[PDB]
Amino acid sequence: MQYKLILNGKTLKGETTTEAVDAATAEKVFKQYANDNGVDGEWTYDDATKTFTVTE
Repeated sequence: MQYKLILNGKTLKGETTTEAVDAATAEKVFKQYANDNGVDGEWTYDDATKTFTVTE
């Protein structure tokens, strides 16, 4: 399934998507991606829209 991440970091902004077997797996992908790009923020996830957000 496609999952989406909305980025609202201090300097990293925009959107990315990933193909994952479940939301827990997508969460791990996105949190690793955010960490690796220096984003340390607050997270939401909406299971109806398959969308994660991270905000600094």
